[PDB]
Amino acid sequence: QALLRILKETEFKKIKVLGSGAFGTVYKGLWIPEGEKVKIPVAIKELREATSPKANKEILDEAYVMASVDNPHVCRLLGICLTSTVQLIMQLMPFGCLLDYVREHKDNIGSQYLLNWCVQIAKGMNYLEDRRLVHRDLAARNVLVKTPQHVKITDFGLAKLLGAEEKEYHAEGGKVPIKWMALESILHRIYTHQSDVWSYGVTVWELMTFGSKPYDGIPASEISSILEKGERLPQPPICTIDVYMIMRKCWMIDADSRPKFRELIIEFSKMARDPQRYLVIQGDERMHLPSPTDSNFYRALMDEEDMDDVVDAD
Amino acid sequence: NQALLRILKETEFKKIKVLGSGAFGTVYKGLWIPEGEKVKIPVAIKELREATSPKANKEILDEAYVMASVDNPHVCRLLGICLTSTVQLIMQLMPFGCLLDYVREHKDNIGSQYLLNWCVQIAKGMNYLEDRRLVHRDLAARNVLVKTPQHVKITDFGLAKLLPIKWMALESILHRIYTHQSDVWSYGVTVWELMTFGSKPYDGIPASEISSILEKGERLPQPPICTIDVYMIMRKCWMIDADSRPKFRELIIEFSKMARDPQRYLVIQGDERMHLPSPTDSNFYRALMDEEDMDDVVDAD
Ligand SMILES: *CCC(=O)Nc1ccc(OC)c(Nc2cc(-c3[nH]c(SC)nc3-c3ccc(F)cc3)ccn2)c1
Ligand SMILES: *CCC(=O)Nc1ccc(OC)c(Nc2cc(-c3[nH]c(SC)nc3-c3ccc(F)cc3)ccn2)c1
Ligand SMILES: [Cl-]
Ligand SMILES: [Cl-]
Repeated sequence: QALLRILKETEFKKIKVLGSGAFGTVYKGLWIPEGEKVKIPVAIKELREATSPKANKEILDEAYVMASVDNPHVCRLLGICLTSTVQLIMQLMPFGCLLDYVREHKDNIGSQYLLNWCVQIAKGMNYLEDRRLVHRDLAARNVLVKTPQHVKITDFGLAKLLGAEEKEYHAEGGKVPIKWMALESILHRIYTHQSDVWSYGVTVWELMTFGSKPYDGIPASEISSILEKGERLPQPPICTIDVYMIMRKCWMIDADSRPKFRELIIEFSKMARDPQRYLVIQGDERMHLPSPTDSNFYRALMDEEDMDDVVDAD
Repeated sequence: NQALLRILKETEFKKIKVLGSGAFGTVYKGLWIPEGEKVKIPVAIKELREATSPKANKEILDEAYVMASVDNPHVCRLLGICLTSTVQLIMQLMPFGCLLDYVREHKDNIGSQYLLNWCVQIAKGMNYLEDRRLVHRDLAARNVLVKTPQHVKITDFGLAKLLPIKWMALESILHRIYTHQSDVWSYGVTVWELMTFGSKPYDGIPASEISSILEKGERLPQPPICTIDVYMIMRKCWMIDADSRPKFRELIIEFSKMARDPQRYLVIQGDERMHLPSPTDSNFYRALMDEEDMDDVVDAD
């Protein structure tokens, strides 16, 4: 009901393009509330069009679901405007997406951050599973940085909302994240919590490689074949076997032998209490989590929502 | 807790726009840039007017630690300091500005629910300070900030004695004594500022004379939109006997009861349309701009 605000074009304006993806383009926007003199920064995503004649009531029905997620590590859909285009509004994250972030800070990112991000993504996915929601497009590009200490999963439900043609399954770099999908999703369009776990495995690989592209050079139309031959992403240079073993367990053919998200929370949290034993990174001692003074300052300005503490080295 | 006050360097922030001035200094909109990042985070900066020596900065710094230690949804927390030649204080930017200029700009477009809820929230904020045995000394409509129209916060705590006759209690004018009950006096003047949509108290009466007219029993007039039950509360805050003025705890309860029957205690033209936002609008505001936890506001019955 009340969790989702219906906007009109008169009360917001796209100000500047931030990025473009398969689901649409994201603009920095301004909400201009009824009868006020302020401009509030917002993020606006104008979606490309769904491959299905989507009734507005069922666009709104999906959006209410998206507006109902209440968890520190999943972004909640705040508003929608249904005109010629479908435009979604939510809180602007000035730090951008986690894939761009790890690429840009490749040389100054330590084990404590990498492992805590793992935990927080797993926490956000565990929430979705408890709500019986399947993301279908979990990836590092779909994790946003609210602060460097706080990441949140975005864009859930949009894969099932917009769908995709069958041509973009059998084609290179399109609207279907073939190289992030479990084999059963590629072959049969089967999407469960356990194939979200597969995508979580690929997401962790992106982070541990500081933003490498998975299976680069192998055409997307061939990924289904190499997966059935047993080929998987290689062990990132900074990962001990403990971390690589978890990754490979997520890419097992039999879905129900993959780990559960709740298990992944527990093991990545264990590893975050002694991060130097599980990731080998040069200069890792010259990189720490923020001090208490710095986290209190970050939170009071920009991140006031309830959140569990980051897992620190004992 | 020394970890509640960040010591800023000049290199990591910049003043962008002037937002206003005050008895204590000049207020800027600024941008904080964290080290190693490329983002620009808006902040409010207050630059004090007088320059200070190292010995004077030590007294300022320890007072700042107390300001940084206030934690309540209706009192603004001091977040940082930069000890230059001329001191600068940093807190979170309240984009809707100060309530004084807000009510002046929205004169005949503010419903009764907003006014009474602002009085509840201000009282809650002062009651927190009293509970911590902290005296504001400069409560006024210009020192209540608007985070959202539904959420206001007292600012500038502790600045007064660290470094407003027509807001002060008689005992403070005559003998420079400041107590929680003198804060209650200025609460009444603040409520008077709100109800007249930002009129100037005791207009055209020189500050040198306020002492003497108060002695003779002259008090600010009944605002036109106020029922006599609102005005009597205000009148109780301006009694010469400090301890028979209302207590901040009692004001929360009184205005909250009134906030549930808002149109019987304030009579406003066109009030049948200025209701506080639906749950939908209020959820939007909070997820977008105001994620801190705060008790619900008092809606009608
Ligand atoms: C990883 C790619 C990316 O999103 N980069 C990026 C660059 C600049 C930015 O502004 C500071 C942001 N902020 C941001 C983005 C989003 C968002 N990102 C995506 S990519 C799949 N999709 C969205 C989005 C926006 C609005 C909605 F209603 C739903 C989804 C969201 C908030 N802040 C990011
Ligand atoms: C009535 C005057 C006023 O404050 N106006 C105003 C106009 C625009 C604004 O943002 C768009 C804000 N936001 C704001 C103001 C302040 C602040 N006001 C004062 S008046 C004496 N003092 C402060 C302040 C700033 C920083 C500190 F560390 C302490 C006190 C604070 C936050 N947002 C206001
Ligand atoms: Cl996208
Ligand atoms: Cl001032």
